[PDB]
Amino acid sequence: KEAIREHQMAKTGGTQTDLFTCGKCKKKNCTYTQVQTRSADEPMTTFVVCNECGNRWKFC
Amino acid sequence: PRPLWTGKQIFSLIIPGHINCIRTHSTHPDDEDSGPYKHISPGDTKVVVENGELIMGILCKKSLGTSAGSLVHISYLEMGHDITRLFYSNIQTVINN
Amino acid sequence: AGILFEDIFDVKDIDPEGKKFDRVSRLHCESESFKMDLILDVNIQIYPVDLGDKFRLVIASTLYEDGTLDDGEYNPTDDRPSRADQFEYVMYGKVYRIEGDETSTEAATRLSAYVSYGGLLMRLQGDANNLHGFEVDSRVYLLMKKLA
Ligand SMILES: [Zn+2]
Repeated sequence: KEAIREHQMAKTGGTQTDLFTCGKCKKKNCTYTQVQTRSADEPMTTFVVCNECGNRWKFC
Repeated sequence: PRPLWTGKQIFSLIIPGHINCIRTHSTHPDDEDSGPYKHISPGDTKVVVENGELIMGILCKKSLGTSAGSLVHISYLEMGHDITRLFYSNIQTVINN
Repeated sequence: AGILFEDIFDVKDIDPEGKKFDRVSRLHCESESFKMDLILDVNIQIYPVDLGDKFRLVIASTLYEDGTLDDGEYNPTDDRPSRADQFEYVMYGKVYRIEGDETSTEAATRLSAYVSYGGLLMRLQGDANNLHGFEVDSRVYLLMKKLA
């Protein structure tokens, strides 16, 4: 019954970064986003979100 | 000792009307606004335009590009298409020279 | 007159975070006889400044200091009417921010004045008594002369 926990979570949801420390709640559980490829002006900048406190800060 | 101008002065002359705008540079640290030196910027990474003059900051994509809330957008919405056209032409000619 | 502020400062730190620009260095100063904190950006190429340097800082509304109002336009040929040229470094700028530590409930006890000299920024902290003369969006001359 403990093994069928690991059997059927799935969904591959979190990417498990755990690298960037937050600036509001100071928690490292975060995920990053890679959008806006190429184009005229905007370069790819990773947008990282902390789930627990909702803070978003740019990679810069 | 000698009369020296700054590029911010010339670009403030380029800026038309009395546009008020606040943007941030791409290399702006995330900890400057929280801690001290919020309005006295070490890296000059906070763009502040007051009364049509460039007080501080370094211009980049995020202030002069095709994004909402940019200096060009506020210039359009506050002055009109004729003055924004003159703004574009003046920026390109002065900076290219 | 038009002298809003006048004191002698001591250079304590030059670029504590690190050098961010080649020709501009940010220096922190503590005054004496007023206990004024100060952050100033200077053109280090034209005006070299070392640690432990003493200079006299004068904040003036006009250079003529005869009550004549300035037009804010560069008029180099009218150097005749006895401008204040006893200082080595003269800067021109506009004050843009005034900060108070108070919560606007009873009164204000300390003031911070933020002046931008064409992008060269300066903050001056201290008591409100010596900062009363600063008004937002006014145009301010900065004058320094190194003291030996
Ligand atoms: Zn979000």
